[PDB]
Amino acid sequence: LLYPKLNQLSNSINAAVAFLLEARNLEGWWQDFNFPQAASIGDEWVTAYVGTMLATLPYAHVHEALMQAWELLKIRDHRPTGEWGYNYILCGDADTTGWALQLAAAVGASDSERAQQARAALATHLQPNGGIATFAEESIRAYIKVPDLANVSFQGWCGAHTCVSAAVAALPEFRSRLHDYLRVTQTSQGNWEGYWWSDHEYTTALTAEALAAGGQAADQPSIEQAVAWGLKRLCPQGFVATSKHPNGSTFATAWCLRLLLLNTVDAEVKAARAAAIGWLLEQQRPNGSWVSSAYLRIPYPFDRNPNQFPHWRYYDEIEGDKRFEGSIIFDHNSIFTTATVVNSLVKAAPML
Ligand SMILES: CC(C)=CCC/C(C)=C/CC/C(C)=C/Cc1cc(C(=O)O)cc(O)c1O
Ligand SMILES: [Cl-]
Ligand SMILES: [Cl-]
Ligand SMILES: [Cl-]
Ligand code: NA
Ligand code: NA
Repeated sequence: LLYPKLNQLSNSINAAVAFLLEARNLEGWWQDFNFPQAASIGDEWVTAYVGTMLATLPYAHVHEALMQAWELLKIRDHRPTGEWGYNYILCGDADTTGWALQLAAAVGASDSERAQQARAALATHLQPNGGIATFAEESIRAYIKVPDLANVSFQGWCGAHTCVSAAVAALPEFRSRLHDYLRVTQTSQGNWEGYWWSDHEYTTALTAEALAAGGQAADQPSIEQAVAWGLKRLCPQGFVATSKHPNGSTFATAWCLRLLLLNTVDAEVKAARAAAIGWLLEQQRPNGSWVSSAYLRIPYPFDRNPNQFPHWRYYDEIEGDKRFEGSIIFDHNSIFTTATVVNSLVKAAPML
């Protein structure tokens, strides 16, 4: 054990926590992502996710920040369903609501009236195939005011999503109901593929974690195949290479590192985690952030199969007329990515 590397993990985590606490807005929200001149900037979703990521820290001042985040989420009580959404002006969605319920658990509020109401609302998003859909059709059509989408199918946006199903399965009340859907959606290579995310490491880590938390021996082969996939994804240099980041995605690497925590016996897995930690420590910026790489994609509303859509472009790189559909946006504040990385390092440190 190299005590310098453990001490650098302390210093790295601390610098990231400082960045994240200072990055909150006037009311105290974490904000990230932007749909310019339209849905604008995420707050409820980003705050629920960042708060959940930070729940792994033992620090009293971090717990205080999470208690404040929950108070802010409870003030967002304007939707008749009790759900949360991307930000104030969006309708409710199952993904935001699921992350908000994970944050509620971290602050002892799983049994609160609001949490009970929001969990009940999640049940409306369950699909006949046993997964969770992000949106109710009536709610998201009401929000969207784009003429050429008026009479189009929303069955893509309102279908079962593996990414959101995996996140909701982190909630004990839903884990058993979503089990079979998560099992049957695993690919032949051992990974899962998500709807709103480019990086399969996110959906794969969350799904394997939900199967692990259920404790069923029947699920351990699936978990092990996912870990084997993660080991393949991680380069010897310590990063997951992507088309966009061929020398390593900080977001994909952090999620892969979380996936690899699910096997604590295999020496190759242990060495891969050590490599990923070293690379992440080297990539940290002086302000304690990591480079933004949380790539959120917007399929057409009618598209059930975004992993079969070869036309993705980065919204911020498109010249001239552009639309959100078929484009990828990112966490311009680096809050989403940094929270992800810092969580992965806190969880992985003790397994060095
Ligand atoms: C927490 C979740 C589920 C994140 C996934 C991304 C997501 C769907 C954000 C919600 C905001 C939204 C509808 C962005 C797309 C859009 C907006 C408009 C508009 O605001 O006018 C128009 C579009 O055509 C469009 O695709
Ligand atoms: Cl209550
Ligand atoms: Cl790169
Ligand atoms: Cl797909
Ligand atoms: Na309440
Ligand atoms: Na509409």
